[PDB]
Amino acid sequence: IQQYAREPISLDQTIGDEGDSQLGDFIEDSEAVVAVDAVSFTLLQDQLQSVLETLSEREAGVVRLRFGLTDGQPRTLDEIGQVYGVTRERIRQIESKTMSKLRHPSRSQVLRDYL
Amino acid sequence: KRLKVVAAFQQSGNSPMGMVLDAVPVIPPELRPMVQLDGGRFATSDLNDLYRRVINRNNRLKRLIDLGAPEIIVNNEKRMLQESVDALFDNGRRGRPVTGPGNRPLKSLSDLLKGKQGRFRQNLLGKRVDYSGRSVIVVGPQLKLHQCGLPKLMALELFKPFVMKRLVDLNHAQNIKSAKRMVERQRPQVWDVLE
Amino acid sequence: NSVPGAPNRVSFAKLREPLEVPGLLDVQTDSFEWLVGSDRWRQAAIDRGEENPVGGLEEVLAELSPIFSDPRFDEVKASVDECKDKDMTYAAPLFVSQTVFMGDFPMMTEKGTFIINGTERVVVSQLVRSDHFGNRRLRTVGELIQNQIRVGLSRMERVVRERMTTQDVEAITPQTLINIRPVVAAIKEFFGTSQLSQFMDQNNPLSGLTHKRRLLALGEVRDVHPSHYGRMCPIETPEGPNIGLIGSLSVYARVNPFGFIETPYRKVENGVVTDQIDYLTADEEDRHVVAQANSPTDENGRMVRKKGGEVDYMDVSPRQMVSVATAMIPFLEHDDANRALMGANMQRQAVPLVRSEAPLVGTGMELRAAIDAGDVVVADKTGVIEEVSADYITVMADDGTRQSYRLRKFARSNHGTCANQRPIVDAGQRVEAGQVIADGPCTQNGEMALGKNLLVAIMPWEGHNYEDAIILSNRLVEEDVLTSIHIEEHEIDARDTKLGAEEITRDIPNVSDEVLADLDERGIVRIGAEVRDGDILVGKVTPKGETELTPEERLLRAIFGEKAREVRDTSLKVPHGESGKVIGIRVFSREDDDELPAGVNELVRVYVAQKRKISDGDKLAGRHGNKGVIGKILPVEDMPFLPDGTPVDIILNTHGVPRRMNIGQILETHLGWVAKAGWNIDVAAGVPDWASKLPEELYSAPADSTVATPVFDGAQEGELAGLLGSTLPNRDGEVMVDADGKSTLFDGRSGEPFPYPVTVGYMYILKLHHLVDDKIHARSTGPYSMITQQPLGGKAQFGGQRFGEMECWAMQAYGAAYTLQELLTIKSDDTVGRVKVYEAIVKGENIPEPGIPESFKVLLKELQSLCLNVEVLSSDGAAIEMR
Amino acid sequence: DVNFFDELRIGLATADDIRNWSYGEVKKPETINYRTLKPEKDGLFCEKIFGPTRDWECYCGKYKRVRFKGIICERCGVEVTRAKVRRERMGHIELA
DNA sequence: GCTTGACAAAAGTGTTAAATTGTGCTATACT
Ligand SMILES: C/C(=C\[C@H](C)CCCCC(=O)O)[C@@H]1O[C@@H]2C=C[C@@H]1OC(=O)\C=C/C=C\C=C\[C@H]1O[C@@H]3C[C@H]1O[C@@H](/C=C/C[C@H]1O[C@H](C[C@H](O)[C@H]1C)[C@@H](O)[C@@H](O)/C=C/CC/C=C/C2)[C@@H]3C
Ligand SMILES: [Zn+2]
Repeated sequence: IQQYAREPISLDQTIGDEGDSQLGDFIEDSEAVVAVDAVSFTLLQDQLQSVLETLSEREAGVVRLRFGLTDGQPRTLDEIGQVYGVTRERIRQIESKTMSKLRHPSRSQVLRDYL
Repeated sequence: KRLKVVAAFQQSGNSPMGMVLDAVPVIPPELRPMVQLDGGRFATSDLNDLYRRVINRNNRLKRLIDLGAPEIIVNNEKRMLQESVDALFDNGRRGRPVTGPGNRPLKSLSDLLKGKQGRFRQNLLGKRVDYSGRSVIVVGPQLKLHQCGLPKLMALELFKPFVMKRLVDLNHAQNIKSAKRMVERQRPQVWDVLE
Repeated sequence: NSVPGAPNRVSFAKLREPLEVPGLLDVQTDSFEWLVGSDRWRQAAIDRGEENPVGGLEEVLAELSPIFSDPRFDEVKASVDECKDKDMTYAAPLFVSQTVFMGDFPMMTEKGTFIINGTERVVVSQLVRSDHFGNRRLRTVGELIQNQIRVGLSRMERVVRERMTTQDVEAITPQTLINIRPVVAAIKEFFGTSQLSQFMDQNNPLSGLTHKRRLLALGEVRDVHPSHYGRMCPIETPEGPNIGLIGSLSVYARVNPFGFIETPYRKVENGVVTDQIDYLTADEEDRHVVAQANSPTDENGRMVRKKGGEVDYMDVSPRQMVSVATAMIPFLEHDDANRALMGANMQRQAVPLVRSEAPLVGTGMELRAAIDAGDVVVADKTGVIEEVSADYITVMADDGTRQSYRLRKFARSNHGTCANQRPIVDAGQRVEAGQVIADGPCTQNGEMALGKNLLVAIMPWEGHNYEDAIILSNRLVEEDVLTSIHIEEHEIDARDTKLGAEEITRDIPNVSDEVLADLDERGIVRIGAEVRDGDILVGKVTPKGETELTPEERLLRAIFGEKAREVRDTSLKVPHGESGKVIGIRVFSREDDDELPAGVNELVRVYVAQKRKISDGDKLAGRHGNKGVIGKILPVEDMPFLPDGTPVDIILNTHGVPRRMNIGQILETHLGWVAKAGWNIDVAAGVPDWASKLPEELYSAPADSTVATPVFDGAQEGELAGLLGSTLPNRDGEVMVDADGKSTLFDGRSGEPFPYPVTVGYMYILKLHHLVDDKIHARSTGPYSMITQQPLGGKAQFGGQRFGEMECWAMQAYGAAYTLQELLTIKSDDTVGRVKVYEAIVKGENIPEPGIPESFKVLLKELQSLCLNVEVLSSDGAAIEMR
Repeated sequence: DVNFFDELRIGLATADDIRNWSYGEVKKPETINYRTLKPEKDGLFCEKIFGPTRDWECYCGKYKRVRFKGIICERCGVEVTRAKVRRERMGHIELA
């Protein structure tokens, strides 16, 4: 209740001395883009593209659909198996092997830096 | 003197009806934001409290109009509505300005537009910039006229993107992220790249 | 002098100090003690005053009753140290048919300060008119506090009047009618927010001392007035556009019961000074002609201010007009008011050094100013020490009582200056009352030590000491002479939020085990750990809403088997450009009951200390207003050195152009060498004519002797040159300085001597709060404000520089259209620009063309909100919008 | 966003101009729910008019991925688009 | 290389019980 009672403060107030700057000026926009990240993110997409090349044509597509890298929306095993026309268990089996292939040192060592 | 204002409307296409508003535009929220301050407290622009006074009195007017109330009450509401829009646009230009807690005059759209430190004169003209820095100065009697002494740390953070690329071109760091920490922690291998 | 453990500092005073300096901390105590109405005030006032004095609160009820009487005051809730620790206010509740508790009442410490919410504040006395100068009243701390209570009581009675009418009669009591909210909220609204209530400025004991005693002039108008003699110091006032408005109280100034300042005066009758010192207010001053301090009095017994003009009663001494800070400048009578004012201001800007050496050539106020500041440990009762430890000191008084004193050890001041007390006594030492037991931060043996004594040479040295720059010997770094400790406080809080409750834990989402290597089990940095820029101090975690992560990130999640954690990372890292060791950690939990604002669960604060070597760029200055940065620091090898091989410490160019002068500095430099090497007049067939005015004691003096030359009554030109003649040689008996104060210095680089003799000596310089580590800023990329997308100075750091309107003019003057556009767009307001520039820089591509600055887009929106239909018309594209 | 516009003109904004600008009338003097702290509907900050708070996320959540953009949620009435529009879109108030 | 049926967990969906929220109301007389 004591948290609800608190009323807001004026951004247009002047916390800085002698109107040097209003209070609102010191508010960060944490949602703003981070230049370094948008570049690293872009380099990560490029690096995954190569990693996808090592996998099977169908196997690479399964990884894309399972995580939604292509259309931005993931798909359940049934949905993924529906586009390839196989059981939903078969997609589960195929995916597990992709991860093992992905955890191989040759394919996986390059992506650790991206945490 | 009056003919200028009359001719201006004639020579142009503006309908003088524009001087009386039937609808009032509402500024986007981000320009009148309400964010929770560091420390759990809330902060919000004054425009929200000025719009609130307008939309409250406006709604109450619809109520009175539908209630068939006497004209003293209704007219008293239109007068109150009129003053709320006046405060929203140029608070204080007529009568005492609307003041919040502490008796401070709320910042209307006019004040927000202009001001020495306001968005009109210098807040729009004079803004802060990246890739900058300052520090106290000391004499450099041995410098050439075209030279300047720059603290290594200052020149490092200033050129951070540049040195990051160079020490990645050179197989010192393998990727951009690896180059960022290499500069942030100030590993002694960057200095040679910095010069 | 007149103090028990006072060190031996010979004085050139030709006049006795008839009246001892009053407790220059009384202006704050007397007013608050009169307010609360302590028995000590009643006992002190009744002896020589009205037999029925009324306390401030007692007087408030007297006028208010009948609508309340006999208000109570219980003992303080917690101790000062306990209040500053728990961030609470040092207060004592007060009470007042039905009994009523009015609220916690703040209390004044022995140092004349208040603890309001854990911070040490100081109320500034206001000088208001009761026109003419004498018409100034001067509200004292207790009085202007009472007036704020009047508003609280009066508006409290306005509430009781309304309540009793609506409430049923006989069904209401004082408790039901009294809503003390406007009363308690009136005092809380004063000590905070009030312009007269200020955070105590304490980076050196003198700064805090002058913060108190300082007064406001207004309640032309800035110019000093004849009446200000002996009351307000005209030589002390801010340099900014507040000159005249603010002034510090004079040394001997005493305030009368109302508040009208009184000045000590010794009435002179029949041309003989009468020891009877009486109080003469501004008005009472004109009644009797006032005589000048410096007056020719021959043996036993024997220019005056007119009632309304210039040039009955005699002044109590010189420096009546001068304040404490001003009265500590040796040779004040020689420096211009500008430099003197500058000197006083910079004295309170000094920082406490680890060693704290006392000034070799000083005045008289050092001893009195130090012990009165409150930052030095004084023995209350004569006796002997029982134990002496770095933690505390105990004294076994002959009376039999047993007093102990806990020493402030590495206590952070209000602006990060370390305050460390040093014990100066031993086990069996027998100490007298009022003596000094332990040295404060900027004190040595009881007297203020705001700086160090350095060997100076006044020659221009190859352009490195140009204009106002200074060069130092690397010895000042190797021997930690100008090294000062600086403590920083960081804080983090765990509270309830909109969608979850913050949790301060060690486990951080995406981090290596090395970055967390120095954190403890709870997640707070371990004590004694070294922290670099960016290292984690406290690991806090708060709930994050619907993840909705990026697929490119989820893929790596499954690949490396790192489960995408639930909530976001919120750790407290060290601000950019900072570093040091962790001293202490204060943890305030919720399970441990404690007492935190609603929603807060845990509250921890980390204190980090730094040992700052005197670095090139720092700002040094003397007591005469001379200031300058450190332009360079040569190794002790290549430094102008005397024939002894003794290198000089600092090389100062001749700042004082003709007419500008700055004469006082030259004098203390020569005296500095005199005091450092001693002297002996070698009296043969009498003493030289110049020493006739001198008193015996300064005839012979050993090496390293401290000297005292009170402001107006100090050493004189003739006496100086005489002391210059007498200089004890070093080992081997060679002489290093002549009667002119000059010496043939050897250039430590070429090896050849400097052709002309150079002036050398010892000058007392200070280390000012302006420090390079605190003023160096650099930024490539960083946080941006929310409303305006301009680069915002992150609370960690990385604040961008402002390219003001004037700079734009200079940019337009050059015709560099591209550089200007670059600054006002991609470097600031361009939302998509600054990111694509950083991108282009990393790849090595050309920098793209700037976009639309967000400021302009906001401008159009502001116009539309004002019902102004604006359209950015193209040459042939009609209307356009940003979007 | 060409960065090269020839002219810049003003003029009295008519009631129709204001109505055309707005993305919907703000009907309530409300800001955000004191508990959820989310923007109240029909009031100031109303995502249904000014814009969503999160990128490509409607108020209720039946549409969350970037897959669908330029559409409006048939439940909360929020258009699925970038959160920046929260800074470009205006509302209006019809005066009695 | 793939599918089956088991089984489970997880995700929904319809049905109910708190709780939250909005509105109406209080008759000495009171301007
Ligand atoms: C300008 C002013 C106060 C300023 C904040 C500080 C004075 C600046 C002058 C100067 O330092 O050169 C006036 O203050 C009072 C009422 C009106 C004015 O307020 C004004 O016009 C403006 C502000 C008045 C009170 C503000 C209180 C709070 O703002 C912050 C937190 C709260 O207290 C303030 C702390 C002030 C202590 C200062 O102390 C000085 C040094 C620094 O300037 C500060 C450490 C010391 O030199 C000390 O000896 C001098 C004290 C000034 C005595 C003036 C009393 C009148 C701090 C800035
Ligand atoms: Zn929705």
